[PDB]
Amino acid sequence: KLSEVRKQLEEARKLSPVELEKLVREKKRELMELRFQASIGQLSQNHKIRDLKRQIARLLTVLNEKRRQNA
Amino acid sequence: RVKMHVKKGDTVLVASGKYKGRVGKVKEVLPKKYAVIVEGVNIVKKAVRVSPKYPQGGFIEKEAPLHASKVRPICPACGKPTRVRKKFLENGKKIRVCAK
Amino acid sequence: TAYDVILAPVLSEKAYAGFAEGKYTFWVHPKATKTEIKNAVETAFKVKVVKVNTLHVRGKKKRLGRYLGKRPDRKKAIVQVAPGQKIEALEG
RNA sequence: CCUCUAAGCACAACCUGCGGGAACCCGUACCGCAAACCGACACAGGUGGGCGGGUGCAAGAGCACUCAGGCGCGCGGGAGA
RNA sequence: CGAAUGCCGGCAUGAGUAACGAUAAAGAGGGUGAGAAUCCCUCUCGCCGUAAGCCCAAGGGUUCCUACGCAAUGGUCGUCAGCGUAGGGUUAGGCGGGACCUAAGGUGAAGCCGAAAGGCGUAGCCGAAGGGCAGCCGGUUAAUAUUCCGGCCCUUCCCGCA
RNA sequence: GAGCCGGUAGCGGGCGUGGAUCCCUGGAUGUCCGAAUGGGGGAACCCGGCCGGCGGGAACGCCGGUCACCGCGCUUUUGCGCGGGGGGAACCUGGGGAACUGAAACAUCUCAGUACCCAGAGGAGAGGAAAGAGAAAUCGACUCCCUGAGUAGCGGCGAGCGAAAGGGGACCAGCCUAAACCGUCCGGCUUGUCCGGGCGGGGUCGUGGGGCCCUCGGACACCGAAUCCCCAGCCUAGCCGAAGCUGUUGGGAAGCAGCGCCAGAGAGGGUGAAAGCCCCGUAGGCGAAAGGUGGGGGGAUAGGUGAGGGUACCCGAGUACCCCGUGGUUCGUGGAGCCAUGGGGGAAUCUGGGCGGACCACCGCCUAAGGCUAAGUACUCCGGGUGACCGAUAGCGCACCAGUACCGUGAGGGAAAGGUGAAAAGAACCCCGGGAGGGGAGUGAAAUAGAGCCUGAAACCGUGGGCUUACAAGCAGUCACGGCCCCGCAAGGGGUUGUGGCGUGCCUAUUGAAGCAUGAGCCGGCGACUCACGGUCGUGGGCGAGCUUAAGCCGUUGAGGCGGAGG
Ligand SMILES: [Mg+2]
Ligand SMILES: [Mg+2]
Ligand SMILES: [Mg+2]
Ligand SMILES: [Mg+2]
Ligand SMILES: [Mg+2]
Ligand SMILES: [Mg+2]
Ligand SMILES: [Mg+2]
Ligand SMILES: [Mg+2]
Ligand SMILES: [Mg+2]
Ligand SMILES: [Mg+2]
Ligand SMILES: [Mg+2]
Ligand SMILES: [Mg+2]
Ligand SMILES: [Mg+2]
Ligand SMILES: [Mg+2]
Ligand SMILES: [Mg+2]
Ligand SMILES: [Mg+2]
Ligand SMILES: [Mg+2]
Ligand SMILES: [Mg+2]
Ligand SMILES: [Mg+2]
Ligand SMILES: [Mg+2]
Ligand SMILES: [Mg+2]
Ligand SMILES: [Mg+2]
Ligand SMILES: [Mg+2]
Ligand SMILES: [Mg+2]
Ligand SMILES: [Mg+2]
Ligand SMILES: [Mg+2]
Ligand SMILES: [Mg+2]
Ligand SMILES: [Mg+2]
Ligand SMILES: [Mg+2]
Ligand SMILES: [Mg+2]
Ligand SMILES: [Mg+2]
Ligand SMILES: [Mg+2]
Ligand SMILES: [Mg+2]
Ligand SMILES: [Mg+2]
Ligand SMILES: [Mg+2]
Ligand SMILES: [Mg+2]
Ligand SMILES: [Mg+2]
Ligand SMILES: [Mg+2]
Ligand SMILES: [Mg+2]
Ligand SMILES: [Mg+2]
Ligand SMILES: [Mg+2]
Ligand SMILES: [Mg+2]
Ligand SMILES: [Mg+2]
Ligand SMILES: [Mg+2]
Ligand SMILES: [Mg+2]
Ligand SMILES: [Mg+2]
Ligand SMILES: [Mg+2]
Ligand SMILES: [Mg+2]
Ligand SMILES: [Mg+2]
Ligand SMILES: [Mg+2]
Ligand SMILES: [Mg+2]
Ligand SMILES: [Mg+2]
Ligand SMILES: [Mg+2]
Ligand SMILES: [Mg+2]
Ligand SMILES: [Mg+2]
Ligand SMILES: [Mg+2]
Ligand SMILES: [Mg+2]
Ligand SMILES: [Mg+2]
Ligand SMILES: [Mg+2]
Ligand SMILES: [Mg+2]
Ligand SMILES: [Mg+2]
Ligand SMILES: [Mg+2]
Ligand SMILES: [Mg+2]
Ligand SMILES: [Mg+2]
Ligand SMILES: [Mg+2]
Ligand SMILES: [Mg+2]
Ligand SMILES: [Mg+2]
Ligand SMILES: [Mg+2]
Ligand SMILES: [Mg+2]
Ligand SMILES: [Mg+2]
Ligand SMILES: [Mg+2]
Ligand SMILES: [Mg+2]
Ligand SMILES: [Mg+2]
Ligand SMILES: [Mg+2]
Ligand SMILES: [Mg+2]
Ligand SMILES: [Mg+2]
Ligand SMILES: [Mg+2]
Ligand SMILES: [Mg+2]
Ligand SMILES: [Mg+2]
Ligand SMILES: [Mg+2]
Ligand SMILES: [Mg+2]
Ligand SMILES: [Mg+2]
Ligand SMILES: [Mg+2]
Ligand SMILES: [Mg+2]
Ligand SMILES: [Mg+2]
Ligand SMILES: [Mg+2]
Ligand SMILES: [Mg+2]
Ligand SMILES: [Mg+2]
Ligand SMILES: [Mg+2]
Ligand SMILES: [Mg+2]
Ligand SMILES: [Mg+2]
Ligand SMILES: [Mg+2]
Ligand SMILES: [Mg+2]
Ligand SMILES: [Mg+2]
Ligand SMILES: [Mg+2]
Ligand SMILES: [Mg+2]
Ligand SMILES: [Mg+2]
Ligand SMILES: [Mg+2]
Ligand SMILES: [Mg+2]
Ligand SMILES: [Mg+2]
Ligand SMILES: [Mg+2]
Ligand SMILES: [Mg+2]
Ligand SMILES: [Mg+2]
Ligand SMILES: [Mg+2]
Ligand SMILES: [Mg+2]
Ligand SMILES: [Mg+2]
Ligand SMILES: [Mg+2]
Ligand SMILES: [Mg+2]
Ligand SMILES: [Mg+2]
Ligand SMILES: [Mg+2]
Ligand SMILES: [Mg+2]
Ligand SMILES: [Mg+2]
Repeated sequence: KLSEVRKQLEEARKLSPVELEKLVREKKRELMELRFQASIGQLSQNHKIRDLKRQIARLLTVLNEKRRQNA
Repeated sequence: RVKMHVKKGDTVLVASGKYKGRVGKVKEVLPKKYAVIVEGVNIVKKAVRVSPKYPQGGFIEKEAPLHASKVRPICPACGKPTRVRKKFLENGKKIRVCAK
Repeated sequence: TAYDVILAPVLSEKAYAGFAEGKYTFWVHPKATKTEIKNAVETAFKVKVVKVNTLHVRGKKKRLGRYLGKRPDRKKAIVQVAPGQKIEALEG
């Protein structure tokens, strides 16, 4: 995951506000999708959940830095 | 962090007690217990079966931990302590004589 | 944030009983509004919501050893969907 | 709530129809003259309001019996000083 | 340390003693169970019935329902429970509060006073079991119901049209 | 630099030498409450305005901005900027300010300007450059320590209270203004060449200083910050580190043995027991991209650099000063000065005015009514290092999930409770039982280390055995014989007690207690003549017409020296 993690910061850093907010919306739904399965059992690869929870944290963290001057 | 000691998943010599002499490998270092695994101090553990699953239970079982001190690393020679070399761009543990 | 309002389905004899009619019940944000929930449900499961009932669920007090505590308080929202409409995800 | 008029505004506005929409937050279990409330206790004490049937007795929420409901009181068995 | 009606703790004596909490009251046959006068059912019997019945407010805070249970808590017993573990359960435009009103009182623009802290105080504001305000009858759950469902009947907003 | 996903085991999933977890630094995110600040409110909950965005969205809802009050300054206002508000263990300053006590009663006095309440400040605070001290042809800010000194003095001269000077040390620092006088802007008005407000210049002193005149004037000539800048160093993670093998006893070596080795390291801790060389370390030596701190060292600034003679212009006002009421000081009405000041009266500008303990004259000392100022000093919530400090009734109330459980309406009170083993190897399975619990088996060196488990005393409750008791009567024992039982070959000894003799518990308090006077159910643990500074004897030493230092300084880091103020 470490590797596939050092990407976002880049593949996500170069997009802008309107590109992220929508990307994050997408992720947030996926997270719902998950926590929605466990409640019934299905999904069990926890690693997935926490893994997605932290992704959003990054997108937001990156979007927060962009909204401070730029253009 | 600081919690560090002398061995890692490599080959060591037991200087301990019941297995003084015995030699083994990857001790799956803890180090919350500051112990290692090796291939000795392996006791017989009773078993009912933590859940029918995998029914029957025997007495030959697993290998117990061993205080990290009871063991000594070895490479291209025998027992002996460990020193640390800079590798001109690194930090690798080398033995007084050999090298790892 | 629309997927932050609906935490999960409830799953229970009583809850399922609702499915016959457009009655799906969910565990939602303790602070969420009936109106907030209506929207959340509409965009999440693509449906037309026409009624929303909610009730608070106080956490059961529990004790593991001499250590006494409580479970987190919750909000339950049972959303009623427009005539003949099903929230696919909650069927099965 | 009805009414009066000031600023204003009278291509606003209010008022009556008729259509189409909108209508949030908290409480809601359970005990509640009590073993769940106040009295260290499953304490013969204390606890505000409403319903509280029938027959008889002069009357009544009194008294005796009983509807509906609820209970025989959370140690017993004997003995006949 | 032997003493301070010493201090903390432990264990004795009284003692198998007084007690087991209203004198409304019990009996039997089935059942369950390792075991129950004590749990379940049936049939008798007694008590309350301006109740010892039902409902609301306060206070209490899951004690509600259910499945496994019985070490302890139950003044005995326990298979039972207001007890242990776990899972369920409380659904509102119209019921009660809040997006209304003011009461004593409280707070407090102006303003007054006091070594400091702080004490007053007009307007205003807060303050309810008072004023205002549109839902009645049924049916459903193991557990909610003027809240869910059914029938019938209403209330405010917003927009359009006349 | 190899393991990680806290206390985490567990199902069930993942990440890491292409370098995670982890540690340090800086940022991001930071629901609600709380000074709490949009309004409200029963803290963590309700309800809004305005601007922008979500949804069919106008009703409804959510999201992001933003809206408290007060004080300064800009300035009418509209508004705008800075700030303020709370918290903080002690420490500090200021505003208020007890009593029990002591005086062997008690009121002045004491306790004490203490405890406490309030406001404020900060890493310190206060104080601070002489209107001083007080006798010295003297000293020269303030604070802090030692002496001075239990002195001088105060005191119902009772209890008791208690200075300063000087000397020896720590530390070091000195400045800015007000006003003469000159300029400027603004607003008054009588536009008066004046009134007063703000600016700027000028000016800061006591062998008096300054203003304004006139002489002298020859300074890229020296001073130089308490301000700013940059460095070193320091703080917030870390890193490198010498030297042992074998045998033997044993569950286990590190013990013991043989023969070695390192040492700028033989501090310490751990590893199955006791180890310089197995592990962590220790001596010695390295280390910061980032954030702090930082004249210690450099600089750069602001700021400061004169004599003569004239004038007599100015040197802080409801003040000085006097009286009345008080406080402060060693000073309690005293011969009562000095410093503050609530009241009344009320000046002068160095030909002035205060002080040297009433007052007066001499001789002197000093310049009030404006402000600022490092260091030396105080404290310890926090981090570290040490201990002739404690070791679970001790030590903090808490070694443990404690300011908790419980208590109280509330302020508030406030517990108990630590240890298996080297390693969970935590007892499969079988047998009795519903379970609990046991008996086997098995683990271990040990299971009477089997789990609230190291050791496990005493009181207390039992089972088995030995002696001995139902005609005896007692502070329960003791002396003497005797019987039975038990040891050893014996002499002798141990246990029990049948008769005989003799016998008034312990403590306390009292003239006097078995006392029918007090206290104690029994056992275990806690539980009371100390310490500091003075004094007086005595005593072991040193030196003795003398003895001895205190603070502090230099040294060490369990090393001591110096220091003559002073007694
Ligand atoms: Mg590196
Ligand atoms: Mg509701
Ligand atoms: Mg609302
Ligand atoms: Mg109900
Ligand atoms: Mg009653
Ligand atoms: Mg009643
Ligand atoms: Mg009872
Ligand atoms: Mg009662
Ligand atoms: Mg009554
Ligand atoms: Mg009648
Ligand atoms: Mg009658
Ligand atoms: Mg009946
Ligand atoms: Mg009872
Ligand atoms: Mg005692
Ligand atoms: Mg004694
Ligand atoms: Mg005692
Ligand atoms: Mg006791
Ligand atoms: Mg007894
Ligand atoms: Mg008896
Ligand atoms: Mg008796
Ligand atoms: Mg009797
Ligand atoms: Mg009896
Ligand atoms: Mg009874
Ligand atoms: Mg009875
Ligand atoms: Mg009767
Ligand atoms: Mg009757
Ligand atoms: Mg009656
Ligand atoms: Mg209630
Ligand atoms: Mg419970
Ligand atoms: Mg029940
Ligand atoms: Mg049952
Ligand atoms: Mg019982
Ligand atoms: Mg229960
Ligand atoms: Mg209101
Ligand atoms: Mg007031
Ligand atoms: Mg008022
Ligand atoms: Mg009002
Ligand atoms: Mg009301
Ligand atoms: Mg009403
Ligand atoms: Mg019910
Ligand atoms: Mg209906
Ligand atoms: Mg854990
Ligand atoms: Mg984990
Ligand atoms: Mg950080
Ligand atoms: Mg607020
Ligand atoms: Mg407020
Ligand atoms: Mg808007
Ligand atoms: Mg401040
Ligand atoms: Mg003070
Ligand atoms: Mg004071
Ligand atoms: Mg004070
Ligand atoms: Mg007194
Ligand atoms: Mg006295
Ligand atoms: Mg005094
Ligand atoms: Mg300092
Ligand atoms: Mg200072
Ligand atoms: Mg300092
Ligand atoms: Mg001066
Ligand atoms: Mg001096
Ligand atoms: Mg000037
Ligand atoms: Mg000047
Ligand atoms: Mg090293
Ligand atoms: Mg080493
Ligand atoms: Mg041994
Ligand atoms: Mg050896
Ligand atoms: Mg020896
Ligand atoms: Mg060692
Ligand atoms: Mg050692
Ligand atoms: Mg050796
Ligand atoms: Mg070092
Ligand atoms: Mg730096
Ligand atoms: Mg003059
Ligand atoms: Mg005085
Ligand atoms: Mg005086
Ligand atoms: Mg005066
Ligand atoms: Mg005066
Ligand atoms: Mg004077
Ligand atoms: Mg005078
Ligand atoms: Mg004088
Ligand atoms: Mg003088
Ligand atoms: Mg004199
Ligand atoms: Mg003088
Ligand atoms: Mg001055
Ligand atoms: Mg001055
Ligand atoms: Mg000052
Ligand atoms: Mg100062
Ligand atoms: Mg200190
Ligand atoms: Mg303790
Ligand atoms: Mg102990
Ligand atoms: Mg502590
Ligand atoms: Mg304690
Ligand atoms: Mg209470
Ligand atoms: Mg064995
Ligand atoms: Mg042991
Ligand atoms: Mg031990
Ligand atoms: Mg033991
Ligand atoms: Mg014993
Ligand atoms: Mg016996
Ligand atoms: Mg006889
Ligand atoms: Mg006899
Ligand atoms: Mg005798
Ligand atoms: Mg006496
Ligand atoms: Mg005597
Ligand atoms: Mg007696
Ligand atoms: Mg006695
Ligand atoms: Mg007496
Ligand atoms: Mg006594
Ligand atoms: Mg007694
Ligand atoms: Mg004792
Ligand atoms: Mg004792
Ligand atoms: Mg002495
Ligand atoms: Mg002496």
